[PDB]
Amino acid sequence: TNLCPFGEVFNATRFASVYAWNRKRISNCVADYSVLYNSASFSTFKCYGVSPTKLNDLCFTNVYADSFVIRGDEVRQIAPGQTGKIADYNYKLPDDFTGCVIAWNSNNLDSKVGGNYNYLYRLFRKSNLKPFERDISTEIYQAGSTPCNGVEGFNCYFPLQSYGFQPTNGVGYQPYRVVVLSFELLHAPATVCGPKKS
Amino acid sequence: QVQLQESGGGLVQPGGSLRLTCAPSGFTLDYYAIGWFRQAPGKEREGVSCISSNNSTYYADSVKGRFTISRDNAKNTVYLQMNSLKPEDTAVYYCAAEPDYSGVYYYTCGWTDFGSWGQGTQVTVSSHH
Ligand SMILES: *[C@@H]1O[C@H](CO[C@@H]2O[C@@H](C)[C@@H](O)[C@@H](O)[C@@H]2O)[C@@H](O[C@@H]2O[C@H](CO)[C@@H](O)[C@H](O)[C@H]2NC(C)=O)[C@H](O)[C@H]1NC(C)=O
Ligand SMILES: *[C@@H]1O[C@H](CO)[C@@H](O)[C@H](O)[C@H]1NC(C)=O
Repeated sequence: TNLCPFGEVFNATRFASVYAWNRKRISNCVADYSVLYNSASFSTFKCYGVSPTKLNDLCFTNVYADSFVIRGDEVRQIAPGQTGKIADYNYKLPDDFTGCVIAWNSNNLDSKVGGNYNYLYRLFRKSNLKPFERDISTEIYQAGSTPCNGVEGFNCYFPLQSYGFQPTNGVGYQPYRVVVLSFELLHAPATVCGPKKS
Repeated sequence: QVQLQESGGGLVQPGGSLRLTCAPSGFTLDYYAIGWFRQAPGKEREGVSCISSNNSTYYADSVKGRFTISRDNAKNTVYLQMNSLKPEDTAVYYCAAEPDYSGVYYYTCGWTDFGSWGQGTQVTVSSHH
């Protein structure tokens, strides 16, 4: 009888930076996808390995809701087999991804006149992220032969950068709130079912 | 990024039909998803119709009964048949492409789903010509 708490994910006041993306496990609830259907603000709403129409007629062991904020032209990196600074260093989906990606423009919430410097992304990393891996380290990146010893300098760079979202940016550079729903079928029983399989 | 060229635009009477064509250059549309977008004068860019690499489709509500998107990977071409054209359909129509190695299934289709864009072709539906 319990409904899945999609509202507290999609309609949260504050969203995580992509490098420190937020994950909420959704279990033991009825997945009413109608609220997701009827939100006419979604620029992106697509699924992989499953049709978004058949979500109310399916059951899963767990549904993982990952959320973060990136630029508009970076939303496409939140997809199987994609590359770029966000997919390589911040949030990586697997090539076998089963789930849905939802993104909507959030210029009205996450932009500030003079810049909102609270949203960050990782720019440097010695290796790409594994799927669903998170790196929240703040260690100086050694871009040259000389070791850094934690001191920023020549070929020694801080790994995070700030978006600095302003409302006057073009839509490509404007902030977009992203929610990735992952569909897991590992250890029975299934706990998240649509109202049509319930 | 990839090179995209549109064709099939023009001026047509209301109720008439057009067939937009998106031709890739320098690659094949096999792994790619293709979408059609339009921007009317004095308005924002809107998604019209999209097709996945698995041939699943998206249609905006305003074109649902009138437009049909199709894929021909052998001829390396995506078509947008546009029947029963109305004056509100007057806009510049853009083709868009995005790698889609797995099969994507759309509920909506927006500009945030594509990285490559065409130059566009003009579609004008007026009886006043
Ligand atoms: C996220 O919130 C929107 C908007 O909710 C409205 O604004 C809030 C600040 C608060 O005042 C709410 O009580 C308001 O309803 C939800 O969109 C609404 O959804 C309902 C039911 O689907 C619909 O009847 C309303 O018309 C919608 N209103 C708008 C402005 O879109 C949305 O459902 C919420 N998302 C989730 C996942 O819960
Ligand atoms: C898409 O359609 C073409 C032509 O009908 C067909 O050859 C191909 O197998 C289809 N692909 C899928 C994934 O259904």
